[PDB]
Amino acid sequence: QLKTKYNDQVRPALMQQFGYSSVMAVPRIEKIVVNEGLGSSKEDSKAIDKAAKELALITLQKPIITKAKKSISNFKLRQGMPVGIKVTLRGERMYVFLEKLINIGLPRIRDFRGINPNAFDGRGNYNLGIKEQLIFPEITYDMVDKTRGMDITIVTTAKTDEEARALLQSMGLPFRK
Amino acid sequence: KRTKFRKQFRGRMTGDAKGGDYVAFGDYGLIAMEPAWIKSNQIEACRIVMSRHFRRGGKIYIRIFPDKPVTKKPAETRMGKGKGAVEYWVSVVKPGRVMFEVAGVTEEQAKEAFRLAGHKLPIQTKMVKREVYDEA
Amino acid sequence: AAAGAAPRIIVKMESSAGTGFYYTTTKNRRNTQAKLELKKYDPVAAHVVFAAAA
Amino acid sequence: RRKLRTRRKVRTTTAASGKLRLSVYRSSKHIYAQIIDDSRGQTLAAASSAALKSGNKTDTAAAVGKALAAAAAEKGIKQVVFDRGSYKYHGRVKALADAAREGG
RNA sequence: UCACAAGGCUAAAACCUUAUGAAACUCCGAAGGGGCACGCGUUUAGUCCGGGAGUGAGGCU
RNA sequence: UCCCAAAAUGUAACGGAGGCGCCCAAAGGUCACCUCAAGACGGUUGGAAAUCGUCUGUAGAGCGCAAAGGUAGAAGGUGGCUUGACUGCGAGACUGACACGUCGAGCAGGGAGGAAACUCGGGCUUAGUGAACCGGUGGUACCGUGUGGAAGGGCCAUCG
RNA sequence: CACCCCCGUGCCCAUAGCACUGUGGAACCACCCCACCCCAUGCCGAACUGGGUCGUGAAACACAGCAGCGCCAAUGAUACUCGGACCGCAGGGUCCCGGAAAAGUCGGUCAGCGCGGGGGUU
Ligand SMILES: [Mg+2]
Ligand SMILES: [Mg+2]
Ligand SMILES: [Mg+2]
Ligand SMILES: [Mg+2]
Ligand SMILES: [Mg+2]
Ligand SMILES: [Mg+2]
Ligand SMILES: [Mg+2]
Ligand SMILES: [Mg+2]
Ligand SMILES: [Mg+2]
Ligand SMILES: [Mg+2]
Ligand SMILES: [Mg+2]
Ligand SMILES: [Mg+2]
Repeated sequence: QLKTKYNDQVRPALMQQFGYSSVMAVPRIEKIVVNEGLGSSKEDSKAIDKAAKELALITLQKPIITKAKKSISNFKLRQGMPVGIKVTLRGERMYVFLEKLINIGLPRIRDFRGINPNAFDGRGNYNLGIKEQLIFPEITYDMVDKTRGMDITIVTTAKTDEEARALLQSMGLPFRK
Repeated sequence: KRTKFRKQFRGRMTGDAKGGDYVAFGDYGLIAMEPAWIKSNQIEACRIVMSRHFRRGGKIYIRIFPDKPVTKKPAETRMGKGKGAVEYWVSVVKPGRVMFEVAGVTEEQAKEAFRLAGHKLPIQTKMVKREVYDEA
Repeated sequence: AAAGAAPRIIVKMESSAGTGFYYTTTKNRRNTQAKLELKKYDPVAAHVVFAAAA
Repeated sequence: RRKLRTRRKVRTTTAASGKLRLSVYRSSKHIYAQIIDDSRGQTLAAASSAALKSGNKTDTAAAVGKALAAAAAEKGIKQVVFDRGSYKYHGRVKALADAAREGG
């Protein structure tokens, strides 16, 4: 919510650091994107009941069931079946869930000195998915079964990777050293 | 020699040779004169022939290649019931088309290794040297 | 058609009218399992709705 | 993408229907509803809005849709076929419609 | 699209230079061929309706 | 269906490959909306391939099955309502020795989706079929023998 | 269309395309702002869409530069070929006379033609 005005603490934090021509010409962050991709093996009604409750309580948003891209390799695969779950979070609820992260997700991480600062989207965007589920403000072991993990990808209108780097970091992000 | 997988079967026709009538890969090059067919063994022949002559070992460019399935019916049947199983394989070498390029040996080695090569084939032949310069 | 075929059985559509009429087509029987409700014309009037008769 | 516009553009079977194409541009807050014989590469009506609209924004619809249909009835052009482009037909351009659907 | 001659290069597949084969390959593509029109310039046939058929084993360059 | 088939249709072979005798109640009518295969980077199970993300991206995909032609302004992918997989017809043509077979504007009765102009008498198309005869069945009241009735028969439908 | 220029739309279906690039903001476009209901997401105002600005010229769009790529492409010459003739047992080949590509080379090109509208030329 307030992270809005924080974005606006960044707007000339780099418009005065860089030397841009304009204020819209500085990297915004369209959507955060969450992928709960069990799949390959896990074909139970219960783990998608669970992935549903989980996603819909943590980000307060209905989850879309992404299916088998007709990819039926040698192993256990076929055509019309859930091999990945998705919840796109953008703007408002994006800023809210990302704040849920930096506030009540990032410290909660068991063993954590920051995350991977190597050049992500060579176009200058980002991803970062992360294992563990037992590091949360919403995901409780007292409200789940066994352990899962998330996979997240944030999009940043940066031109290059140093500019996304800077963006993400001045926004409230730890880059391990 | 033979190929890997394909269609299976064929037919035949003639009229002059497309490309490549030019001396690439080598300094010296032997060139067909007759609208032949040529077989796996007919060329492996010249492989082993010239490869005798050059010793260790030259540099030998077989510019031709068998891709044609030729058949023969089972011996002794009256025609009908089929087309012949695939007897052997054929490179459909037309004239002016160049079959062999070598270098990494001298002029004498080209003359002779090509002589011995061409004494193994259904064709009169001429050996020569480069200058065909449309594209190296 | 081909007698001992159990799916796509050929059955007719008798009018709810009672005109004295029937259409004729083919349900997969791995589908309906109860009957069929269709809305075809009927020369002896105009627009009946038909029950998939035995 | 473009798709939708060119889709409707061809489902207006260019001239072969006989009638008259009716454009729109409700994607800005300056629109452009037009009238075309499409076969003849000419335009025959023209209800703009950039030379002072009224004051309204999407209420302006029925109004330039009444101005157009007026310039139409004046020209003589008494029959419709409704082009669009990327537009749903529901609200704004739907108003333009209703008040052109009885407005000329 | 299947094939395949050398070489590059990487972890080979791709892809670059060099390179070629195809009835079931086709960026390309004639000569001819066919329909319609005209007859601008020659020549004789055509088409319909009704009677009688025979032929329906073909052969060679 | 594809070469063979000599750039028009056609054409044989105990010549060269392959497929059909169904399927679809939605996979049809309409209305609206969405765009594909892959490769690179980067990412929890994974990690050749799964899911997500971005840059590339005119077809290198998809069409229930065979391939060829076709297709991205959709025929491909998703929903809303739906029974045009409709009777009475048939201008005009493709095709065949015949019998068949194929396409079809438009008219009527009467509908379906659109707000509309519209579109539809089955599916992208070309395989998914059997002439007569004898008989079953649902209508129909044309024939029924001195007469009026009924058997039986005809006509439309249809089943083997 | 009076001159430029922008908005919608067509004939033309790449000598009209892409990338590299510079111009471009109240004058149109776009982003942007918010959305409880219209209306919509197989989840989300991302998109369809309802409220309206400033703001930004960035992105997208429009214009201009640009021959690196794509596209287009000669003449000459050849292949093949109608029809005249012929040679070789044959695989095949020649002669006369016309038609005559493909690919390559010369090069050529940031299209060209409309209608209506809005908006400016102290
Ligand atoms: Mg070219
Ligand atoms: Mg006979
Ligand atoms: Mg004969
Ligand atoms: Mg012919
Ligand atoms: Mg014959
Ligand atoms: Mg009999
Ligand atoms: Mg009866
Ligand atoms: Mg009776
Ligand atoms: Mg001749
Ligand atoms: Mg000549
Ligand atoms: Mg010429
Ligand atoms: Mg330009």
